[PDB]
Amino acid sequence: MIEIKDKQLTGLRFIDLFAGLGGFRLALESCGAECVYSNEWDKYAQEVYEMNFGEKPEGDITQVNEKTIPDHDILCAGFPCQAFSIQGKQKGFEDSRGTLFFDIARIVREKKPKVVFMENVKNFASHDNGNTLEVVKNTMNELDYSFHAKVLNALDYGIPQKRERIYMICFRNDLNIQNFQFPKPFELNTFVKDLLLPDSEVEHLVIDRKDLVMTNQEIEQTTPKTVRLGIVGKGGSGERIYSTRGIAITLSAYGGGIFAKTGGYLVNGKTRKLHPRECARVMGYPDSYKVHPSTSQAYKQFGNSVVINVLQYIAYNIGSSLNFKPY
DNA sequence: TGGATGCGCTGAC
DNA sequence: GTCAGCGCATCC
Ligand SMILES: Nc1ncnc2c1ncn2[C@@H]1O[C@H](CSCC[C@H](N)C(=O)O)[C@@H](O)[C@H]1O
Repeated sequence: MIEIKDKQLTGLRFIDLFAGLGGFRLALESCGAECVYSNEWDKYAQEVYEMNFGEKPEGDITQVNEKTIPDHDILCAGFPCQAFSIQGKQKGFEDSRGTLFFDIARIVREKKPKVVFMENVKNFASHDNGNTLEVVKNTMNELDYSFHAKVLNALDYGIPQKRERIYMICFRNDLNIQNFQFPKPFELNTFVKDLLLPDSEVEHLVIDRKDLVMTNQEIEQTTPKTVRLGIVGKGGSGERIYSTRGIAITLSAYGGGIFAKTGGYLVNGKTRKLHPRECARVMGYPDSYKVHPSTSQAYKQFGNSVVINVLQYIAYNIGSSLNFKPY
């Protein structure tokens, strides 16, 4: 993540729905916001959350009375995506996990915050012939909010990862916010290579598979793009190797394959998957962030998480707007 | 709501 | 035909 000298969100309270690792909290708190509530039902996620912010998130959002939720200015919710993901079976709102946005909606209807900051995968924007994005949109509008949604690739904001996600920013209409803009992209100057830990700390992650079929030659110059170099097995998910001279591929939560959840990489003549700390770094997390003691759980958490930096800029712009109160 | 991993197949070139 | 995906299925 980056530092924010002008705390645009000072004075604003927010809530961390579907908390996870607390990505939205890190991003918003870096702008001065104060977290007044967090909700997450996963045990292990609650542990690492607690481990980094003290409090333990409340459970099942569907069993919480919106009226219980403390008052706030911004609602942060990066709801589930398996049901909207391109690799999932896209059952959408017909997935027991695809209806969480309606819980978010019933919390907004009641707590009427100034802003609703949401995040879900890229395929969410075009899922079910863009009918899904529209529901989320028309729902928000019906709730008397403006709907600003765009798909942003982390690689365009300083993080070497091709993580495309839809960010939906909503302002309560009485605020008449008319100048919100998504961060403008910039040149990437960091790649997988710059975030790796010393070889001495990742030998265990080394994978020597007799069925490695190096499909391409390693690249000399860095690039703001994923560069596949080889394959293991049938080269499905978790069976692809990339150049550390490029950017990393999207981290996943339930990912399989031998290079499960992070993908494989060619590092100093050897092939291995990323280490939890490297997953943190590739997600914009500061090295001060305490990752979960269970590496499997930690991989699942970073795969489900968000790229802080991207959230930071969007957050800076949300406040930058809220603050424009000319006479 | 455990950990590991082989795989299907849809989406946007 | 290419290739990447906050995933899914099945095993211990
Ligand atoms: N009914 C429910 N109640 C509370 N949390 C839920 C939930 N259903 C799913 N979740 C949580 O929703 C999260 C979605 S992934 C979001 C992660 C978050 N942005 C962070 O930065 O990492 C998961 O951690 C999942 O356990």
